[PDB]
Amino acid sequence: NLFETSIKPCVKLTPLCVAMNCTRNMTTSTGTTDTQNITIINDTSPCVRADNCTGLKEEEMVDCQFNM
Amino acid sequence: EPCFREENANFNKIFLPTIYSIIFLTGIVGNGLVILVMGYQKKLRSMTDKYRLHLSVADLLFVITLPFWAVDAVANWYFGNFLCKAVHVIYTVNLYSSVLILAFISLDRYLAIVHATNSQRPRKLLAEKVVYVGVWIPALLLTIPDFIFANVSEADDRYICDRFYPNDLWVVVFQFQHIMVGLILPGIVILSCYCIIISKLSHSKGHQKRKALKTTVILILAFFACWLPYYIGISIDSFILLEIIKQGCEFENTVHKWISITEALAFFHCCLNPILYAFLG
Repeated sequence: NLFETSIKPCVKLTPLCVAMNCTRNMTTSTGTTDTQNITIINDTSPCVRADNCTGLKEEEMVDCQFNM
Repeated sequence: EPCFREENANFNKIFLPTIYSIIFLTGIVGNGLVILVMGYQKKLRSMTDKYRLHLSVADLLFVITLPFWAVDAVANWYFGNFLCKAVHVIYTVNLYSSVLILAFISLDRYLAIVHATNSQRPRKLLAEKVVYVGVWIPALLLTIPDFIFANVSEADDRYICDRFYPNDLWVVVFQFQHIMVGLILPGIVILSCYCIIISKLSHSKGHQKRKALKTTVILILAFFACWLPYYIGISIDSFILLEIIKQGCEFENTVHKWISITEALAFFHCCLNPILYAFLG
């Protein structure tokens, strides 16, 4: 109840399968060679502060249209 | 990179006030001597001299206020907002109007050599009535943004008098329009003027006579030689602020130090009218 009342969702969803047409926008980013060297990265590293440091991939987002 | 930084190098912190002070005193002495021998005495002879009076007046109202920059190069601007606004607008009007009248004397020599017969009243027209509307009026209407945006700022410790803009693209819009009105279009206008001057002077090699062009030639060559590295520096700073030539932070810091020393070198452009007058060249 605290979770539902504190942060209100913009969209509330109930279980019902609805047919819809969806397009696939492929966010393709090529990875380089995997480096196995250890890097104990702390908060004082230069990559975290610029927020340009190597993290997770960009997952492919999907746009869908539906009439309800 | 973690971040970017501001840092003035230690050598120019003493070197810039020396150049500023020497050009200050030779500017006030030369401009004062020129105005006292010419404007107060009305002892001028040719039509070029009135343009030299205008150069001296604009040079004065640059050079007496240049010691405020000599202070603020090493110290903090605890003077005021209005003083910073005033020194910036007068720096820009004396950067513009000198090039404007330097184009005007090239036009005057163009009118002198080829239209030597069918223009006498146009000389006094373009030396008396056209000058006010075509020199100071454009150089004042181009200086609205440093009247209306200029302000002082306390950024951390430092009281800074410096040209401040809402975003980065206004800076490169100013810099591109600045180089194109300060060097480029006077470049083509003056270059065409002297090209036609020598092209029709070559028709009269049997009658050389005057050779009074040499004063203006030495003036335009020295002025462009003083101001050109400042223009290429601000072009490089514009190109790095369009982020097309990115290499690193310390390259742009060296660009900043280059800008400081080349503006200091470009301030030599003050004492070219009175030194050439004293040499009678």
